[PDB]
Amino acid sequence: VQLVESGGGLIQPGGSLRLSCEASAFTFSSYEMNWVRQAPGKGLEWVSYITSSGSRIYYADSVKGRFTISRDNAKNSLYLQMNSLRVEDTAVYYCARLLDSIVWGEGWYYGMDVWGQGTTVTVSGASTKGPSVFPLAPSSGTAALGCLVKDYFPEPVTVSWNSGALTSGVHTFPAVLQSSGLYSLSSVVTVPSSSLGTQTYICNVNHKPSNTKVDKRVEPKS
Amino acid sequence: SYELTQSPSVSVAPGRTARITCGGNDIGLKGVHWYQQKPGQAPVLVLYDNNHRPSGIPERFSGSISGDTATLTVTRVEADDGADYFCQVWDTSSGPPHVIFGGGTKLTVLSQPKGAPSVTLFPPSSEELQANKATLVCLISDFYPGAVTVAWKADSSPVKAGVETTTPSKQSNNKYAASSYLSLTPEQWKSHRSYSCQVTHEGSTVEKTVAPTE
Amino acid sequence: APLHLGKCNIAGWILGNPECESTASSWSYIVETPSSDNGTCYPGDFIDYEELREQLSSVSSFERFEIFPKTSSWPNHDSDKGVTAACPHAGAKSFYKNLIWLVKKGNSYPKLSKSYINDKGKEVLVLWGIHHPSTSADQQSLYQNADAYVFVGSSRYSKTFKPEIAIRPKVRDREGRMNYYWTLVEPGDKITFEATGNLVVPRYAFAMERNA
Repeated sequence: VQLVESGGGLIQPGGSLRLSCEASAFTFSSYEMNWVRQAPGKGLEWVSYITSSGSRIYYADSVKGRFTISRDNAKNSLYLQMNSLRVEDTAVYYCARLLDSIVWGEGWYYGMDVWGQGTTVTVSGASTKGPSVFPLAPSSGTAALGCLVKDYFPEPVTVSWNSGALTSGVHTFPAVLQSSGLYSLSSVVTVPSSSLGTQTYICNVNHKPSNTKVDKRVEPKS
Repeated sequence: SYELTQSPSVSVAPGRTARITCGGNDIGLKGVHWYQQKPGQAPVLVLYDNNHRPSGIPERFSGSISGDTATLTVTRVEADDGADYFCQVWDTSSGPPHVIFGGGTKLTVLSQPKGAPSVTLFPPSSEELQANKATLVCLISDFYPGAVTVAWKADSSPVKAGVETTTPSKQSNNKYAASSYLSLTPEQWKSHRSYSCQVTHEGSTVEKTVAPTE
Repeated sequence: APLHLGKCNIAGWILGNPECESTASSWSYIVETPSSDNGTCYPGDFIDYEELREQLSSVSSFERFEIFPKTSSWPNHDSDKGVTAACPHAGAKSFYKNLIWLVKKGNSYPKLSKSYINDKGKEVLVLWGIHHPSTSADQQSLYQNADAYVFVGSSRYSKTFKPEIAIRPKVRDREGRMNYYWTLVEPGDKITFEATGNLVVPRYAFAMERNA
């Protein structure tokens, strides 16, 4: 049993995409399907639902008149046409099937049995921008120095130190989404305070969505 | 309009019993369904129709309906059980058929001795002050449980505008870490004497300080 | 001494409505406390209720026994889904404790055939029900077969019931209906239940001896 979803990505506000949810190893034509989203760190929210017959289609309030459910049982695939997308629509969108079909007249509801892996939809009015890498100088026997990777879009960014030689004490924090729609993160390595005036520390920042590669050298201050 | 009330956090020790509750008006008549979501993973159905346990779900998971309160019970709690748990009902008695979730209850398993946070505070760099931008970086690592609060201070006055804190994240050493950024203008960085990052974890607060006159 | 039903009528106590609580093996007459649902917490007509009241009024013996054990009499069907918000208990969904609402196991309601022979030394009162979905979509979700029927027969009773799929007024949140039937079994007789859907089988019967 498995549900494969895709079709997601980055959309500019007011835009549209179509998510798909393909089925394998079960008779997709007899199960009732669902779409459930999850904000970048928030909780679960039901988007919409459809019967196996394609007869009943219900939606949540916040997506009515903007999202449409469809399914082609002939292709074992469920669809979510998302029009007039907004910044608050940014979330991970899961498809899921109900254990047994809903018995409406008798009030019988069963849970959601199998879920998709997730497909991420970001609605941001931000052009893809390379990051500005600023040095976090060591304070004047284990010193702390790092790299501030500020104002990039979208995710992700990979940070390495000394081109890969220094991996002990290296620690790259998760990124934060600022008000301007741009991300920023930091990666700090803890080194002996003695190798400050000898060993050279250079962090390697790579942002593939912009083909930007920055190598900044982190030294103390005078 | 119908609302499923749910506690946000529950902490249990290895081997004990944890009870997650879900409150709602006539929750048992509707049928409450429970889901287990581990960090980065899809949800997992662990209980449907109040008491019914899906296949492959261990008998350690059970459910009861005490009127307007539903409870998910996990026995012999282990570290694998640590996850976010959501409850679910269907509602046809509040408008068109709509589905309602709970806020989710994070189950912390307390499978490691407590760890004090290692705080490092960086002032805005010269390069950054040269780009007409200012960011203070406050870096927290090696603490446990992963629950921490960060307050910034102007001089000795609380600042709450322009602060950006990440949710605690798991490290390799099974401890947690998080970062917090204070974005200012270069003038504000110079107009004050000393800024402060107060990081509070398990009652004991740590404070680091940076200043432009340095 | 009479029978003091606390908060149920006869139909509420005899069907096993979850609201009734707490052992009488003889009673002169019955004290029926009224209720709004008319005893039937699931909407439905009770066929020959006065006839059953009149013959429940004075009994000298009254044993309740499991005519069809829940855990062994229904192996090809699902005897665990049959609860409703119309008949609640302790906040959750429940059902009449003397009946079982059978529902298709998987996507098939294979033909049901179950017989009970009166081994007792007295008459046996048997209660069952016929369910009627509100839409044919509910019929297939409940019983898979659209051409369902129910046959109940003994030596003195015989009737074939057919599903009456109709959208009735919303009573107790339900626009389906559920009729209730009964009959007495003579001390040497056999009652049989045939069904391809819509049958709410008996779980508990009553062996009784009446007076006059």
